[PDB]
Amino acid sequence: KNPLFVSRPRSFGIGQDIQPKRDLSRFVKW
Amino acid sequence: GRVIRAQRKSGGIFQAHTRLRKGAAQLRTLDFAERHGYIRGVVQKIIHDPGRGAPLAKVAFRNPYHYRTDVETFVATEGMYTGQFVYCGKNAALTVGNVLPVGEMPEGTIISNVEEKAGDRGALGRSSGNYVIIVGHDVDTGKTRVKLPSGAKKVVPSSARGVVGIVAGGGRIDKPLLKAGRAFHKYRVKRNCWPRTRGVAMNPVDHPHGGGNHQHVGHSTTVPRQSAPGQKVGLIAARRTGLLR
Amino acid sequence: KILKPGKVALITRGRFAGKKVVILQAIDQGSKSHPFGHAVVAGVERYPLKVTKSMGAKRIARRSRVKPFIKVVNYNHLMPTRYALELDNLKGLITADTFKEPTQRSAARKTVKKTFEEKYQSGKSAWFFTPLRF
Amino acid sequence: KRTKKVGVTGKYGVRYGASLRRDVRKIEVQQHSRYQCPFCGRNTVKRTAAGIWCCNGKGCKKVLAGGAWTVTTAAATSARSTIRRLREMV
Amino acid sequence: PRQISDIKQFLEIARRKDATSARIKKNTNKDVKFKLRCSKYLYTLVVADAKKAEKLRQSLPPDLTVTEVG
Amino acid sequence: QRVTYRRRLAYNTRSNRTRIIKTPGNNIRYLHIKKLGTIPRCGDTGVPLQGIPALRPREFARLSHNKKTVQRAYGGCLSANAVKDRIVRAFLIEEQKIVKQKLKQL
Amino acid sequence: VRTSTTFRRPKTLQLSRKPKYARKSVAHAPRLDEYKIIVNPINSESAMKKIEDDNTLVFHVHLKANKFTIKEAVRKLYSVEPVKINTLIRPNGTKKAFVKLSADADALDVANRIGFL
RNA sequence: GGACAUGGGUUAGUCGAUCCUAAGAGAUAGGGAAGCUCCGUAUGAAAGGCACGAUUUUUCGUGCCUAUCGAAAGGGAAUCCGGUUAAUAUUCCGGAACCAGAAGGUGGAAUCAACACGGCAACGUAAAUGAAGUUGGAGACGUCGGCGGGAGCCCUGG
RNA sequence: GAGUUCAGCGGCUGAAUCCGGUGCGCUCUCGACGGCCCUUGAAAAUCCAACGGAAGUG
RNA sequence: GUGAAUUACUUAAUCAAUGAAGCGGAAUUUCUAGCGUUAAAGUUUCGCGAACUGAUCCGCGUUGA
Repeated sequence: KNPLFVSRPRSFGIGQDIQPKRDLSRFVKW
Repeated sequence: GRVIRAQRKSGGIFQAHTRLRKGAAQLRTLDFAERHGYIRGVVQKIIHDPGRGAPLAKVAFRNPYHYRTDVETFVATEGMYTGQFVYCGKNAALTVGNVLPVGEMPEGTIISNVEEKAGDRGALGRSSGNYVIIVGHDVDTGKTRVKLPSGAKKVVPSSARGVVGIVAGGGRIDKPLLKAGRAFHKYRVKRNCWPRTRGVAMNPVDHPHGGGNHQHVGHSTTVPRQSAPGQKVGLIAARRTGLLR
Repeated sequence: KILKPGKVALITRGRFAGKKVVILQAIDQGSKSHPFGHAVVAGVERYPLKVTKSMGAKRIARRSRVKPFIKVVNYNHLMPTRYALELDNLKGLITADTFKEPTQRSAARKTVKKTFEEKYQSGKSAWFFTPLRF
Repeated sequence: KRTKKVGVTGKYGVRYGASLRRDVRKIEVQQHSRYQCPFCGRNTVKRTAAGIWCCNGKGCKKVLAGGAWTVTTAAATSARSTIRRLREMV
Repeated sequence: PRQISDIKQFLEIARRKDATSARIKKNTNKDVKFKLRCSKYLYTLVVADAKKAEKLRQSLPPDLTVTEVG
Repeated sequence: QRVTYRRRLAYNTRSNRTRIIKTPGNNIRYLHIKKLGTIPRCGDTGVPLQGIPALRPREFARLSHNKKTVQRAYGGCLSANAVKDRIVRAFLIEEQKIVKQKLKQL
Repeated sequence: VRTSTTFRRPKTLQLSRKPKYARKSVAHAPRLDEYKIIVNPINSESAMKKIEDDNTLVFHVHLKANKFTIKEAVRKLYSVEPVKINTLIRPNGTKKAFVKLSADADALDVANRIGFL
């Protein structure tokens, strides 16, 4: 266990870190 | 015999002069962040929009989905200053400048730039010093009753938004223009609507009012709502004329 | 007294603006060459890069290499913080002469580097070694 | 005292009528007056355009939204107080 | 458009392949002006002593085309 | 003596900017000159930046790198005072979010 | 799985033209060659003075000849290397070229060898 | 004689056009209209790119996000002097420069502490790597009123 | 060495082009300010810089 | 055009927004004019290698009147 491997969790709440790439299939302008 | 000045107002040289416009004043698009929470923006700068009595605010928001900054042109409210934080959304605090749904604000609050229907980004209470007052709520039908600057009461969706506070620049019409030059300059940055020649000073070909050996109308000036476009001059569909002595 | 040896501070003016430094020695009374309340500090110029468990050992060392700097900074240009760094092996190495002769300055920079390298590997002072974003 | 009554309106001369110039006088002294900045306290706030009030204090440089002629209006002050009391109640 | 205050470097630019010609100017106030036409600039050197000017002139390589006052 | 425009543009405009010179032939003549450059302005406070020349946009491309910037974080894009406010506000708010997190975690 | 709300049309293979026949039976000969570039030299008094002073030949040149094609045509027709070319369209609508020859060659001998002096 | 006749005459990397966009014109997508054509200008469009990979069942997988025209007075890369002709010149001639782009070469600097040091600082230095993505600035701006500096002309003492 | 003025020779040779003052002066520009507006006074091409850290005997 | 005992429904058509960004179901971020991207930890396989979760599933009718 290298101590340099520190966790950097991202909060995806409203106004928090940028939203992750999710499945937007139902919203696509087909 | 010819089409009247009112009929020629269809476009052409009567278009709005929009060369110097500082952007269209609109609310944020109603997204997930603004529907379920709140999003914070910073007032970069308050600017003058030519042809408009109210100053505009350049509020910069962060894009919740992409790495970039969104800049929104708001109708500035009194008290707004550069560097002020503006919170928009359902959970926004009831502070002057914030944007909240009308269903989340209590009766008697003073709001402006209200949406007629949630998602049109501002319709009611936008001229300088004007505002809309929350009269009451109807939770069962999900509607809100508001009082407009004209005093007319309107029912709006409870999800419609509105900026807390009154529009900046109030009292603009309190000061007389004092001269035609001030009216000339006030209306350059607007449409071509000035100066206004009376119809009695025209000829029978130029207007229904024109003609005669004297400057008289010759017929009642209250015309029906059903009149033709060329006939619809004077007091259209007037329900009551004269002063309230 | 809040500017004491071993206290982590932020440089707010100069080439190294926004870099985290440790108070190496405080001369708040002043000096002939520096008539103000200066304090000599040692800090990081090039912060070590972020590391990943998937990275091989050579790149782990390659990214973990850190470039230090020693500087005498005014109190008004330093922003003291609550964090403290244990400056082992780093108690007596800095003196007015160490700045006068750069050979001692070069030796001090090398010793500061090797101490920062070992401390980073030891995993202590994570906040001190992460870059400040502004 | 160069002018006993007309004041700032002396530039308009004899034109526009006495009453139609007196109300301008009250509005124009309000419009061109210097106001104390709410953020720095320095008396450095001056009108820029209708509704815009900029502070020229070195280090403040804050712009404000306010009335057309005066920084704070009665209607805005009433709205601020009522909204404050509503928020506190809520 | 390039004044040179160093004798050697004036010589070295003279030896450099870009050099095409050199010119001699004898002003009334008795200073000698060594101008060296190059590809891009004209490097001129002002000397106040005649014998230093003369020893400089013979120090120029023979292949260089030297011209007297124009 | 009197002068004429060297170019075919009459009507002194912003691009028809001229200067009077006296030539080695003892002539009074116009010299058509370009507009003046501008010192880059700060991004936050809007003040002109210190340490950079005042040149036209393309004329900035001829300079060396160190002649167009300043050796500091955000140097050449923000003034020193603006950078200092960036640094202190960044650190102070970071300490807050730490102290708020420690408050709400218990 | 789509992470973008837009649908961009996919890339398809675009075959290049492989015709079953040539649209032209024979490719045309170069329609602007050296002989069509140079029509004839100009021998006016002003042209002669340019020969003797500026080391510059003056030619009546085709309209669609640029400074590059004039240089190659002169080099191919006369084996002399021009150092500069200046062109104008005369008020009668014909191009005139001032071909400044190199310092190694003189326009006088070139003029006599052409024979238009 | 600006007439008449015969000839001659206008030379540019740096001056303009060309490039940019303005108001505005305007095809395409689409919808009208018997039609001529009309409306439309990112619209109810499948409107185009970019990088990774021993090569992937040797039949390609994996990620990443707007025409055009329109200004010889607007924006804008870079040229000056002397001279020359019967008539051309910031264009030719003599001299002296400049800008844009391209390629490798010499010299110098940094580098195994990979990506320079100095100054408390504002910042300086002959150099001092920086993809994607983001952002800032210049271009880029009214009007009047004095006050200060400069250049040319004017005035003036030998 | 050019341009200009002047004195000589039959194209050539001599000289001189020097030293200073001034201003509510004019023309253009520049700098620091001031006032005015219910009037707040173009765009784009182009160019630069920054945050970030992909990547890397030679 | 579909129902129910006078009312409901939405696929026809109408309208409005956008970059058609988080709709319907179930399982279970507010003393400051700062920066926020090119996932890292965790869990399995073979060095910024892959794979799974980090970031729940389901439906699919872009949402709202």
